[PDB]
Amino acid sequence: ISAFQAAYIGIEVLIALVSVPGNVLVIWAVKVNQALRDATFCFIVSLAVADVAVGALVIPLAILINIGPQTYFHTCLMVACPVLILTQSSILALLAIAVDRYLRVKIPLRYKMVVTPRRAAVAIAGCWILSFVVGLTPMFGWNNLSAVERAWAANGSMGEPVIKCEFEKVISMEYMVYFNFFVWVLPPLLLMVLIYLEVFYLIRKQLNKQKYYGKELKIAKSLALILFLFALSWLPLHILNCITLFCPSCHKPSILTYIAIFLTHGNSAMNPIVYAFRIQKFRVTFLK
Amino acid sequence: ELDQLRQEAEQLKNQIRDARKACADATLSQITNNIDPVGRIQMRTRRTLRGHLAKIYAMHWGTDSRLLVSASQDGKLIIWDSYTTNKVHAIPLRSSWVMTCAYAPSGNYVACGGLDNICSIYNLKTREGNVRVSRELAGHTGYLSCCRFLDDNQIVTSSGDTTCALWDIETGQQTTTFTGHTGDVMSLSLAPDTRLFVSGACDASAKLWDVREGMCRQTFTGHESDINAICFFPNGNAFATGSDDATCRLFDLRADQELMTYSHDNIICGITSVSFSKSGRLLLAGYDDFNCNVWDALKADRAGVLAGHDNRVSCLGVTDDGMAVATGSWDSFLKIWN
Amino acid sequence: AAAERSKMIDKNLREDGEKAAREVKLLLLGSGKNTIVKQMKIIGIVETHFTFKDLHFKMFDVGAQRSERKKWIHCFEGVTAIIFCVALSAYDLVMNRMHASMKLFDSICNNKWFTDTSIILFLNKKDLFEEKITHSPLTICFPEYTGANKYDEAASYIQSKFEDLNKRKDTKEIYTHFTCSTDTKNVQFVFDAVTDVIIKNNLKDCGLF
Amino acid sequence: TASIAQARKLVEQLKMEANIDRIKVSKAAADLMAYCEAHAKEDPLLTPVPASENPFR
Ligand SMILES: Nc1ncnc2c1ncn2[C@@H]1O[C@H](CO)[C@@H](O)[C@H]1O
Repeated sequence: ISAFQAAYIGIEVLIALVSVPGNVLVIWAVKVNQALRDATFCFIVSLAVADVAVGALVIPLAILINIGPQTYFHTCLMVACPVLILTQSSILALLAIAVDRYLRVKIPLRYKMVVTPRRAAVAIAGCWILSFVVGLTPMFGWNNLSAVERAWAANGSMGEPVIKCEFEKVISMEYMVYFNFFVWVLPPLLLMVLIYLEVFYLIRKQLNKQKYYGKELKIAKSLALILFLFALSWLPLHILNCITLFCPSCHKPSILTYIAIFLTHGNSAMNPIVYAFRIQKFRVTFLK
Repeated sequence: ELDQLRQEAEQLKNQIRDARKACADATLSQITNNIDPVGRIQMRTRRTLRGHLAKIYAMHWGTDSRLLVSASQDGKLIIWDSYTTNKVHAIPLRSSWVMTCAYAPSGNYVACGGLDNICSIYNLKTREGNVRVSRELAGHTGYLSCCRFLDDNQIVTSSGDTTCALWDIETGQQTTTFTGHTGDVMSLSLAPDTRLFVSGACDASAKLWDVREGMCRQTFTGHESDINAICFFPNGNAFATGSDDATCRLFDLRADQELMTYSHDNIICGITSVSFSKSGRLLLAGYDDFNCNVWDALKADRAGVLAGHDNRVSCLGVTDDGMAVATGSWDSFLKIWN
Repeated sequence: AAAERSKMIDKNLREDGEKAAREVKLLLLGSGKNTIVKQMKIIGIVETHFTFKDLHFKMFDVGAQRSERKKWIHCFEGVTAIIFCVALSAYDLVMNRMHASMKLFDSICNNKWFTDTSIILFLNKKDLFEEKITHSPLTICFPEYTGANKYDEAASYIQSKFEDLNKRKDTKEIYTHFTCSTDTKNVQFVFDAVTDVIIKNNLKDCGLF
Repeated sequence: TASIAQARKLVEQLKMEANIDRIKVSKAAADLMAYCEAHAKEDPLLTPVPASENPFR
């Protein structure tokens, strides 16, 4: 209702209205075509499904959380959980694409027999069930329900707590920073960096075994763009949560947190152009 | 005696052209303006026969209008069952490249020819067991671009070495040889009488051959490019030809000239295959721009468009009762239309 | 009922397709073809099969086709590489055989079906060429030429002309090897060129290229 | 001697196929029209048939 929140809602609506058509268009261009049913395109379909899920659901839920209608605690937890459920699936789909792109160059002769679309579907299903586990961990019982009930009893009322639904209060920072950020957000980032440096070393070796320099510079620029995009979109919000946990006396503005959140959702808009559009086949199918 | 004999040949050809224009009273469009038009026909896809991994080069239905043989580049000759999308047999092939396939009109033999210069005859009943190579017919020095069965006993085959041939199966020899083209003989069609068969060649000429005699009864030259595929009008008095110059032509046997030309200004792509329906009213022409055009075969108007494919269509078969039209493309999907 | 045999045939097609898809298909075009065939002959269309360093290669010789090339050529779309063999010693013999080979090379290069497919170029019979270059000059075929009679510059100029005939830039590569009579070197060059084509194909498929 | 023989065969066959007569075009075109109008009943593509008789539903 405030001006800063109004700016946040406007940017979130913009990111949703950009990210939904791109992902629908990626799923469309794969569906209509029969030549885009390889394993790597199954991975890009997995990311596009997670991505349209983000753009369709997480951004209305994010606006709902930030406005903050008063409601019961378990209702607010049920509303705030699919956010994590979908963002974790986005990160794991990114990781799966990077692992595939490593395997194509590491073992190029026998790649077709190793990575079949059945094994691709098994790996996508594994990534999704692990994203549901990581997302649904707060509902299993690790939240600030105990603290809210203690405060509710202290104020003297009885029953289920009716609280202004706000994401920092309902969910524990310890879960957000330790479990999520340490265990399931930072190793995908470091593992993608390691994998892409290894892929660049393999490509450099193969090419050396000015035109080569230009091609190498283009591949390096593409990899660095991918890694910078991922590490710019995800890391600010999690660093803010981490500094909020470690030093509670560290006072930060609200607009900083809002910028961090719409960068986190901005990744959902940026992913189709960076991933699907760079393939020549996908541009052919798009133009025709 | 070359120059005066060539002058004689040119004078005789001029006389033939003069006779053809003498018997040409008026155009067909003027007299067929009085026909109720067709309008617009779109067809619903009913099956999608997905069992091939490479490009499907040719198909041929059966007389049951139930079974169809498809032949693909990956070395598979599959007898699809169009009703319940089944696979009755799948035959592995010696040569991966197979540019034609045929199904015997009783449903007891399957013939396929490729670039290996060898027609192959596979029997289907085979009380000993599975399907076996029964007879191999090899007498050509060109690719066998099309072959058809007369009956269960003798097969007429076109080729790429400028010769059609008639083969007996029980012996393995050319019962007769049909010579007198200039270029590669891309396709032949049989009349339902099984006595006369056309054949379209790469010298822009379609020639009609008698089976018993062995001679060109009639010769039609009206195209600007090579003739890809050819198919009789169902009664046996006419045949349509498709060429790479984006024209379909309908040639009449009695009047001995071309009747009509199907050519549209938006089309600059070649015809890969033609066919007729049961009544002879629709001329189905596959193209290179990834879709099929259904032409009104009397009023020369495009009745419809069948655009269910992703790559160009290489074969187009029609059942003998006119139920369903199966178009087979290079993306390995036989789309059956109704 | 019939669906049991339908699924059995589906399984057999899938297994046979997995077996066939791992193999590499190569298209030969010619003059020095027999040297290559007999060299790597370890195990209409003349088809030969050989297995080198955990790869299976099927090489297809189309030389026994007395027909129009434009008809059968689109069958061979989708091969990994086109082994195109040129005799170096054909600059003198006959119009000119070297110009005929360059015309065929230009035709396959600018052919619309082979925009993607890479050409492995074999310039064969280096010994007869190095004798005949001291014997006879290259004024016959090329007016724009400087290093009149020397093997190195002569071979490099022939190679430069062939690779210059390529109109498509960076879409496909031309790999040139002067044919060695040493064992395993020709097959090794074929293996390296095919490996390079497979890696470039995978990088293009990623979009990373 | 081969070229003149090929041209001889060409001219003899060409005279052989020229010696036949030709029916006028309007009559044969009307015959094809009559065949189309005769078999216009049993053509399931031109004359549409609903899902009763259609074996492809
Ligand atoms: N401090 C926070 N305040 C609000 N939402 C947060 C916070 N930290 C993480 N999130 C949510 O978690 C998602 C990532 O798991 C973000 O898109 C955001 O919705």
